[PDB]
Amino acid sequence: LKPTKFMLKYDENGTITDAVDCSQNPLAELKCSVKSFEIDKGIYQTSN
Amino acid sequence: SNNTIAIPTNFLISITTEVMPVSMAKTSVDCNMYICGDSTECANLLLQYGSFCAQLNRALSGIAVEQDRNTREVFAQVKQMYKTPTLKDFGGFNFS
Amino acid sequence: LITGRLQSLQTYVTQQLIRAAEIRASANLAATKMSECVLGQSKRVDFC
Amino acid sequence: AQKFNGLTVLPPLLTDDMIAAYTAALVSGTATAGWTFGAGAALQIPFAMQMAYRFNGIGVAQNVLYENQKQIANQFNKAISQIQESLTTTSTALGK
Amino acid sequence: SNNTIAIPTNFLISITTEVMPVSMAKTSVDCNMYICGDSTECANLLLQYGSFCAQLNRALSGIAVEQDRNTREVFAQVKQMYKTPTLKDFGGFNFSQILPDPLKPTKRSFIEDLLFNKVTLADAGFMKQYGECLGDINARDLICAQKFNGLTVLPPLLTDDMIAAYTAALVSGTATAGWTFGAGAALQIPFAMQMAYRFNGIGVAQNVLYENQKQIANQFNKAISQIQESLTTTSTALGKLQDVVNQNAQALNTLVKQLSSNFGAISSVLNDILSRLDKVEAEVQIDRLITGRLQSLQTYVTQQLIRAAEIRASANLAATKMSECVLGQSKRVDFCGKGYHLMSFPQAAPHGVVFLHVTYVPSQERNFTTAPAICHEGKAYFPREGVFVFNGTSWFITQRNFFSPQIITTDNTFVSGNCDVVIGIINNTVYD
Amino acid sequence: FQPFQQFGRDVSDFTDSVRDPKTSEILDISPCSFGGVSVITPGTNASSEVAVLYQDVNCTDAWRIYSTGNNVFQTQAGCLIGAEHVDTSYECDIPIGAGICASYHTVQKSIVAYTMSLGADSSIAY
Ligand SMILES: *[C@@H]1O[C@H](CO[C@@H]2O[C@@H](C)[C@@H](O)[C@@H](O)[C@@H]2O)[C@@H](O[C@@H]2O[C@H](CO)[C@@H](O[C@@H]3O[C@H](CO[C@H]4O[C@H](CO)[C@@H](O)[C@H](O)[C@@H]4O)[C@@H](O)[C@H](O)[C@@H]3O)[C@H](O)[C@H]2NC(C)=O)[C@H](O)[C@H]1NC(C)=O
Ligand SMILES: *[C@@H]1O[C@H](CO[C@@H]2O[C@@H](C)[C@@H](O)[C@@H](O)[C@@H]2O)[C@@H](O[C@@H]2O[C@H](CO)[C@@H](O[C@@H]3O[C@H](CO)[C@@H](O)[C@H](O)[C@@H]3O)[C@H](O)[C@H]2NC(C)=O)[C@H](O)[C@H]1NC(C)=O
Ligand SMILES: *[C@@H]1O[C@H](CO[C@@H]2O[C@@H](C)[C@@H](O)[C@@H](O)[C@@H]2O)[C@@H](O[C@@H]2O[C@H](CO)[C@@H](O[C@@H]3O[C@H](CO)[C@@H](O)[C@H](O)[C@@H]3O)[C@H](O)[C@H]2NC(C)=O)[C@H](O)[C@H]1NC(C)=O
Ligand SMILES: *[C@@H]1O[C@H](CO[C@@H]2O[C@@H](C)[C@@H](O)[C@@H](O)[C@@H]2O)[C@@H](O[C@@H]2O[C@H](CO)[C@@H](O)[C@H](O)[C@H]2NC(C)=O)[C@H](O)[C@H]1NC(C)=O
Ligand SMILES: *[C@@H]1O[C@H](CO[C@@H]2O[C@@H](C)[C@@H](O)[C@@H](O)[C@@H]2O)[C@@H](O[C@@H]2O[C@H](CO)[C@@H](O)[C@H](O)[C@H]2NC(C)=O)[C@H](O)[C@H]1NC(C)=O
Ligand SMILES: *[C@@H]1O[C@H](CO)[C@@H](O[C@@H]2O[C@H](CO)[C@@H](O)[C@H](O)[C@H]2NC(C)=O)[C@H](O)[C@H]1NC(C)=O
Ligand SMILES: *[C@@H]1O[C@H](CO)[C@@H](O)[C@H](O)[C@H]1NC(C)=O
Ligand SMILES: *[C@@H]1O[C@H](CO)[C@@H](O)[C@H](O)[C@H]1NC(C)=O
Repeated sequence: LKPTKFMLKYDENGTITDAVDCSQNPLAELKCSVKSFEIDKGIYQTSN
Repeated sequence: SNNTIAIPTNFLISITTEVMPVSMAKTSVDCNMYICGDSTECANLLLQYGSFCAQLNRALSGIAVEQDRNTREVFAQVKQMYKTPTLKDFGGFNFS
Repeated sequence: LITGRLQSLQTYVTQQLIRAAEIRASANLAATKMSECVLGQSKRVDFC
Repeated sequence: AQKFNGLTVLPPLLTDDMIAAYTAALVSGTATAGWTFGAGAALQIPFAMQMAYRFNGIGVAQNVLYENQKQIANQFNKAISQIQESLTTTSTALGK
Repeated sequence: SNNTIAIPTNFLISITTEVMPVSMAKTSVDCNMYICGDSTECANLLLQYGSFCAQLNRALSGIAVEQDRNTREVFAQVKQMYKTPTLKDFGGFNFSQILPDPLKPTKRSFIEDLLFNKVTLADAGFMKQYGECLGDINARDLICAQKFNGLTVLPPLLTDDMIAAYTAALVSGTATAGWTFGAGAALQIPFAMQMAYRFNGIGVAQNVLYENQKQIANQFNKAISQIQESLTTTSTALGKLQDVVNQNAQALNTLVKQLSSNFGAISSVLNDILSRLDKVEAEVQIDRLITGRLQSLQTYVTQQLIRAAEIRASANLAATKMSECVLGQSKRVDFCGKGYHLMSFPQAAPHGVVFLHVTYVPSQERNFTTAPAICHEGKAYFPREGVFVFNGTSWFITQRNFFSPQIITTDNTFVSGNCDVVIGIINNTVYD
Repeated sequence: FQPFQQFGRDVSDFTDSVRDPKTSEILDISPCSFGGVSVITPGTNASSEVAVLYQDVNCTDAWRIYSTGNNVFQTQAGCLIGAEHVDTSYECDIPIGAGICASYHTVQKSIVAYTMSLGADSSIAY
């Protein structure tokens, strides 16, 4: 294990069914920054 | 006077200039970089604090898109790219 | 320190928004002048 | 320093060459077709005839333009040269 | 080339659309409810702190009044409510799709119905009852949370039916009375004669309209049908109005979400702090939370003010366009559509207005040989209005916009000087 | 809830659910205050009486109102208390909303509510 940031998804019943690891790659970083599992077509700024 | 009138007898051609701003610089801000630098403890503290800077980046990106919109709306009116004529006289009117 | 620096960033962004509004007004006027003085002849007094 | 503190400036979508190309196309279109009432489709016309049409637009007879064509062209060229000379001299013309 | 000119030989009628925002949502904030909830101790602490709720509410109420001002200034220009005519033909120009249909229950027109279906809004009704929010709960409705945290959305003064009535009156007035230089006393006139007058406005003879009335009417109807079909297909034609709606919703939801920020306190939950700590120790944490939440509200209000300024500029432009393109004929290039402006029709849309600009576009241009002046009997002749053209066999006078050769006559030319001055003069005869 | 869960929180970190320690039944917790309120006045100079508009109450035919009085009725803007309804239309004096306005008219005077008038009626035969 390593210290990292995650974004977890709770469904209607309260169970965790999916997650995003914010450090996997730039797409995951963008997903965590906007707090969404879906991204629309376009170009976005990320961290330096 | 109620019985006289002044009438011009000649004319002249004048050319004047008008300067107008169109766009400004587009900017973006790195939240953690500005607030905390390279410190991991400060980064964790900021995450606990609840920063509101996705909002700031939304506003700045809106401005950045608006700048390109301004430039396009000013300069891209004509839909045909007319070529530059070889001759630049046109009956004594120098366009060079 | 975090509170102070966040306040600084917020002030910067607000002033940027106001300046952008001013620039947008200027650009709209410039587009109107391009349409009415370069692509046509204007009868409005002291417009071109 | 700005970059080290996480502040970035982004480039505009249209380069200076593209804006210059747009302005060149606009000037060429005015000199060659001189649209009236919008862009539409370019309709070629000799420049002197266009100047006569505009003179009619401001309520002057075309014979005034045709009979004094050389003098009017000289005045136009002189005004352009004066603008160029004024720009060359250091000043605050572009203060905005 | 210095001796040729292109002249149009045909024309077509084009209708184009322009979408403009007019107003945004009106909002109000109960600062005590948002900051402290139902806690009495937090309320007393906030009273001691010196909150500035009144200032924020003054700003928000100003914005709310300005929205109704915008709508009124755009849509209520005409002071007479003209009734919808029973017949919707007016000499072959079909007006049925842009006027309310008596048979159908709806009070709007077909195109207005299409427009209102293209923008999706979640807040519809401006009434959410306590029993409803309690009964649902499981749904986690966004509006219920907004209202539970003291954020309210107020209804506009004018309903959709009233705006539709205004647009119907404007269209009926244009169809039956026409209007020339504003909205005064309606002066009835047959529609074909009005179209001939507007053709004269752009510099075309009335005979062109009268002789081709059927073809022009067919082109008008076809353009209307094309607009309708384009609107029917899914697209982003009304992106600006949807953007306004989305921005307001996002602002409110972000305000609700920001209640989970610690702001440097031990916890963001007031009940936790008040259950763990005594008054003196709890005061520090509660003061930190109060400062943070007040800052959040201030940011929301400032952004609302800036957006309101932008919307006001847009509404002013829309009112000017309604005054200068619908109640008159405009000579400004590209102000009302692309081409030569003939007329315009307004239609109501969610939080905005759609203008249909009908314009005249030349087409099928052909080239000709032209000269500046004509040298006849050692005298220079210039046209008073037009241009000298050579169609291959003889010289005529023609208009720039439309090709209609005329015999060179002394009634459409004038003389000045000799033939030794004009450059490029040509020799030819002049009839009676 | 899971056996190891006792409290529940929503997106705003407000404690919205709890398990009962004795019966183990789950319960939702909701705030007590809810609903928008507006006050219409002709000006303290003219009178001290006012009308109250409750935006989120349906009074048609337990009501969350401070004090029911005379002339309580429902409008498209909510439940209105303290104003008389008139079927005539006038120009808007005080804009209530959703096409409803209010004024201070002689019945002594009282607050009245009505539908606003859009403009003069006319017919121009074609
Ligand atoms: C406030 O609530 C009323 C409901 O009125 C009753 O009291 C409340 C407190 C609750 O107990 C309700 O369940 C009760 O109904 C709403 O008015 C009702 O709206 C509904 C939905 O639009 C109407 O249902 C339709 O109404 C039509 C019936 O037509 C025939 O009957 C009516 C009533 O007798 C009569 O006016 C009409 O002339 C006909 O005789 C019809 O479209 C369809 O069949 C259906 O029944 C219902 O009729 C309404 N009731 C009344 C009494 O007006 C309000 O809408 C609500 N306000 C708001 C702002 O939401
Ligand atoms: C259209 O105008 C160009 C440019 O002329 C220059 O700009 C004008 C607005 C005026 O201010 C002119 O006085 C100015 O020169 C004409 O072409 C240019 O002509 C000038 C002379 O008039 C040339 O300058 C000469 O160049 C060499 C080097 O010095 C020597 O012959 C002379 O000493 C003199 O300086 C110049 O090179 C030339 N080209 C340019 C790019 O400037 C052009 O002739 C004119 N068109 C017509 C049809 O008249
Ligand atoms: C003015 O236009 C209306 C509406 O016509 C419709 O919209 C136009 C913009 C065009 O796209 C038309 O093609 C389109 O229909 C005319 O009234 C409408 O006419 C159409 C036929 O042209 C009727 O549709 C018919 O309805 C039934 C059921 O299908 C059958 O007879 C036919 O199969 C066909 O579908 C339509 O019902 C009718 N009414 C409406 C409200 O659309 C109208 O006649 C015309 N005015 C004049 C003077 O020509
Ligand atoms: C949420 O859970 C329900 C119920 O799931 C079952 O019952 C619970 C109390 C618990 O014991 C679960 O582990 C059980 O699986 C799901 O709806 C039921 O799903 C099952 C399995 O497919 C099906 O047989 C039942 O008919 C369903 N009952 C209904 C629909 O009333 C539901 O799908 C879960 N939600 C999600 C998003 O996965
Ligand atoms: C916790 O105790 C309650 C109630 O305690 C008993 O009843 C009280 C009224 C009082 O007399 C106490 O001293 C008693 O010890 C239990 O609730 C009861 O549960 C049973 C289960 O069969 C039910 O039949 C009773 O009606 C319930 N009583 C009431 C008053 O509702 C409860 O089950 C105990 N909880 C646990 C986790 O053991
Ligand atoms: C130029 O226009 C003239 C005038 O209309 C044309 O001459 C006419 O030709 C038609 C047949 O095409 C005759 O019926 C008319 O009597 C002619 N009018 C005259 C002689 O005044 C002429 O054909 C046109 N030229 C071209 C090349 O199209
Ligand atoms: C057009 O330009 C040519 C260039 O050689 C010239 O000879 C001719 O006289 C010009 N024509 C007119 C009408 O000015
Ligand atoms: C208050 O109303 C009374 C009665 O009409 C009037 O005399 C007075 O001028 C008004 N204004 C005040 C008291 O400020």
